[PDB]
Amino acid sequence: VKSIKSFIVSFSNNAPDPEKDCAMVQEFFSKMEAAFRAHPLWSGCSEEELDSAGDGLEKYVMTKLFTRVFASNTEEVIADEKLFQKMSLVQQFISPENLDIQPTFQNESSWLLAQKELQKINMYKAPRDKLVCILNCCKVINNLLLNASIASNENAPGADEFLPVLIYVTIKANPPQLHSNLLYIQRYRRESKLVGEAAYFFTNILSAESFISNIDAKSISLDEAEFEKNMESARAR
Amino acid sequence: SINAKLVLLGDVGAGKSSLVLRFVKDQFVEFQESTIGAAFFSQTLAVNDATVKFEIWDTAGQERYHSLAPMYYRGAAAAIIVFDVTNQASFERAKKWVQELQAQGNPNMVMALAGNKSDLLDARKVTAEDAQTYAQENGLFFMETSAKTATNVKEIFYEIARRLP
Ligand SMILES: Nc1nc2c(ncn2[C@@H]2O[C@H](COP(=O)(O)OP(=O)(O)O)[C@@H](O)[C@H]2O)c(=O)[nH]1
Ligand SMILES: [Ca+2]
Repeated sequence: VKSIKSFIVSFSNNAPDPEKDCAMVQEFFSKMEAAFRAHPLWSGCSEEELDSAGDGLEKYVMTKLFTRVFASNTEEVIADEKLFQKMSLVQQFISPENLDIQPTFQNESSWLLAQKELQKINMYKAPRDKLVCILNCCKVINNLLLNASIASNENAPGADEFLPVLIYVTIKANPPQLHSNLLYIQRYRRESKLVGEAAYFFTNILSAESFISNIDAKSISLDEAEFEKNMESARAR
Repeated sequence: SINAKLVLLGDVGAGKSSLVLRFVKDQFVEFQESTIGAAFFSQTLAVNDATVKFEIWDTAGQERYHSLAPMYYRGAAAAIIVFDVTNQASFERAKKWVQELQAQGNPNMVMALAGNKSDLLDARKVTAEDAQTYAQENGLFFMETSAKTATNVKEIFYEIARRLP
């Protein structure tokens, strides 16, 4: 416990730099995972019980460090604003058909729930809690596609459906500070946990940010003149 | 012990989603650790003999998502580039995925070329030898697969596991 508070105080005495900060934080978490493993208190117990301790430590550490490391330079804030501005125009006119997804009552009610789960990301400081919002949103989408596969006679689209639904959900959610939220998770979620399904879900939203940020007429199946008209309509609010 | 990120790449209709479905469905009988999702699966395969846990990433094949691919194959232990043997253009698209991965993927990535829908005998347009020659020249291996009949499906994943470091 002593390690942690004196880690945090003297950590916060280093001059802030996102790369050194996250390098130092990830090494600290990684050393602590090794120590939990070796501590009389965690003998014989499962990886669930060990990850649980790791997660407690992450949240404790990251709650103190949050204001120092989250959205704390101009480059990050400028990209946050730029991405928000863009989604706030595009969400006014993008349709499901633009991304080849079917707006049935069933689909829509899940998309709306996925959107609501994603919108909670700004209620939390901890990388894990922020991430869970993304995983919960992706799980809702995952389960929609799973049930569609039992209910139907054509072969499941897989990622061909999964990604555009996520792109649509993210555009509709337009969570404030998405760019900085994603970088923060990438930097500060302990590396040993950003693997497997969680990494597949997380990379998917990362790739959605990239697509959304790069949206033009062609990428959303619109011709130039219509897209310009829509963006113009959106700009007038 | 051994976790291995494997990315599925190939154009629309080649068989990405079908291939991994066939793989995981047939492996059910082995009663190993597994995760079934719509676009991600994990599957532990006994290959003689240690644990390989495949973390299998399905990708959206539409050409508008192409520029996102690097985000997926980042850190990948392995890639299967799928094409439809009955479609010349799909094979051409597969060649570009290979070139791209050679240029931008981890040096250690194990690459496999899957000539899928090998079961469509009358319709085949790409030959084994033209696909095998291409595999030889670019340091990967080629295997004809059929998600439909299961032909070589287990065998492609097994063969990659054997080539892992
Ligand atoms: N005959 C045959 N059909 C296949 C095979 N693999 C996939 N298909 C069918 O080809 C179509 C395209 O497959 P799909 O998995 O959805 O391709 P994807 O776009 O790469 O994800 C689907 O209707 C499959 O049912 C195969 O090995 N043989
Ligand atoms: Ca698919």
